[PDB]
Amino acid sequence: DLLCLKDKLEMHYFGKTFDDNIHIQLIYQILDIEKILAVHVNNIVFTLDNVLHPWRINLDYQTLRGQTNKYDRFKNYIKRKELLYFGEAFYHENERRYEEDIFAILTLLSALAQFCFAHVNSFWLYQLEDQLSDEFKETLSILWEEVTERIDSEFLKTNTVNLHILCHVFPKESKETIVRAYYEFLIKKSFKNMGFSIKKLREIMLEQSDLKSFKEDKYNSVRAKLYKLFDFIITYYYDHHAFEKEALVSSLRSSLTEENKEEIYIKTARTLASALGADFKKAAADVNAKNIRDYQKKANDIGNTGIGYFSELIYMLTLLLDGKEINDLLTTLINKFDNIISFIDILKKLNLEFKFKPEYADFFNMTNCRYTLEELRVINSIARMQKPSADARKIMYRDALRILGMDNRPDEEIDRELERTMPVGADGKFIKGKQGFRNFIASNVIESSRFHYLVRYNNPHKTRTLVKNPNVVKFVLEGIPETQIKRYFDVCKGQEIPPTSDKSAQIDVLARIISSVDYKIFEDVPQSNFSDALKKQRYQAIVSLYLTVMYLITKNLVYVNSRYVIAFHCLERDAFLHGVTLPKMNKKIVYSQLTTHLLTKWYVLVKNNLQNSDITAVSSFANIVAAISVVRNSNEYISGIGELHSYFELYHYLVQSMIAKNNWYDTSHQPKTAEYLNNLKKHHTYCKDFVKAYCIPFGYVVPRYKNLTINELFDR
Repeated sequence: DLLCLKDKLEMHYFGKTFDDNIHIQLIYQILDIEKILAVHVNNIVFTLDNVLHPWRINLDYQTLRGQTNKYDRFKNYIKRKELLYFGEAFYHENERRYEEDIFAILTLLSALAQFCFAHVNSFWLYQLEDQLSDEFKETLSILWEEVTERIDSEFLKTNTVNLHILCHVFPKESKETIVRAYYEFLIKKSFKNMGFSIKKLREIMLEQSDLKSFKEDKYNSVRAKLYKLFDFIITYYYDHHAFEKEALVSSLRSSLTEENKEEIYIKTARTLASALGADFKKAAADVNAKNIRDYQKKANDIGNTGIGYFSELIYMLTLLLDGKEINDLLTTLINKFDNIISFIDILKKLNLEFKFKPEYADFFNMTNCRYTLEELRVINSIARMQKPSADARKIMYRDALRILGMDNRPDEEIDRELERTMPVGADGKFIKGKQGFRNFIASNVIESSRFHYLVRYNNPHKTRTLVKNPNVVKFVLEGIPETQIKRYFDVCKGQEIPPTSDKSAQIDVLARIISSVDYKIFEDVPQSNFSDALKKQRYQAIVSLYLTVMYLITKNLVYVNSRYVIAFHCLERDAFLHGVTLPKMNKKIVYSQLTTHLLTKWYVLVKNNLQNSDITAVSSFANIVAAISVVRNSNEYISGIGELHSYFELYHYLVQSMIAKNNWYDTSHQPKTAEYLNNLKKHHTYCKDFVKAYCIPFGYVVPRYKNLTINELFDR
């Protein structure tokens, strides 16, 4: 390869040099898995560090139990009431988890964080069956036991139409079998692990008049429930014989050209049509409007087996995240494992070595990877509602009042305003006919995903400062497409301004309206006359727009920070293979040693830039990327930014301002940083030379440097 790291990686993963081009892709898939795990673990750790204002793995809970002074610091931390924001990770059925389970979850999180950012061995994740000690498997087992009882209870729904037909098709069979194979088909892909193309085979059978009588226009009413059911019968048919299917495998594997395969595919299909065409017709003739409605009325006319230890860790991680990041994580993992399966199959078919080193052998094999892939597919398909609990809603009300104005003042005044705004009366009841605000809050901010995101990632004390700089708000609104902006302007217009069709005028008016929003306006909302409905619609639009504007900024800054976290993780990984270590100087870590070691047009640029770097600046950059200090310290620097066009500029301006005020720069080694600081001061926007300088430890790969140092190439 160009990086000349093929040999090192193959020695590190297989044992010898390989003269082909199939193994490098496999090890790249492995590295991708590690990278995404590192990103998400970093995000989770920051979330925990932010929600609660404040770990040796080998500390069994019994050993730490005897210690007095050390243990008391953990008792009050676990006692904090803000742990309810994380839904089911710490609280179960309005009751706190036992101490030894929270200890297990926290210690596992710390161990994974230590493993990814690279005491634990380098092979911790790939062999957990022998390293995870006692009382730490029990926590994961209990978590999965809960979720598997829940999923077994709730599975028998949402498809109680075809299942009744499937049971009716096979009367001489146990009820488990009908449910089993049906469940084995759509949740976890048991259709994938065959060499045939049933979807292609379905079309070939449709070319025959035996079962093509269903191509009517009226058949368009039901499509998904039709094609899916034939696939179920076909895959059972191949499994039912296991000899004709085996013979078909041999016949297909012995084919000479594609013409023979097409003839074989045609010949196989025509046998199927004359075999069970009557069964297909009878199954397909039982579906209509009447049967679907009747079957749905009677939806009440086991699945727990246990999962691997690698996947239980994934579920524990899932317990501390939200829907979008859950989908991203699981999608990446599933794609990577599918690629690994395909590459192993290709390698085996070419008569080449496929065994790993003994350390990776117990995990990275065909059967284990297939099992992990199907279990990850199962983990993905759990319907999650993320409802805001029932006892956590008080804290959520307090924070919601904190965001819509009324920030940074003691809780006594909050209690006063809570009592005066929403009445209680006597005996802790609710005054009937005098509660129009509580329902509005509970329906628009308490039950909103953006509110949960802001609470988890931002301090509700100082969140209002994001929407006080006009340029930031204007850029954020400019991001939104035109139709939504027009709709919001139409709804949130008011009565004192004329209609306008220009995008810029709409952005200006919406920015003005968003600038001054407070809970005092919401103190007279209609309770339980189209004027009331219009006012309610306007208020809903305002409260949605406000939270959207904050949430977009927070999410995008987190995205950029993760993009840099990946680069540090890769640098740390590649520093080990080359045999070069990163030294220290005055307690400061020199991250520029790898690029200097590999160096000793692009050459001229890198050589010139290597003399234009401060070690203190690079170390502070590493700290900022690690702790996500941009999101935490965005309430002291966002009030002085001039003009924006992309989130890259905002991120780097914040970083440069933190470095400037915190005085994390050394003019003694070089007096040249002064010009960058002066430019930052007198233009109120980031200096491209400075970002080109402190991102120097990425010198050994040029495309990554270009992507992380040029604004136009960052998005593309």
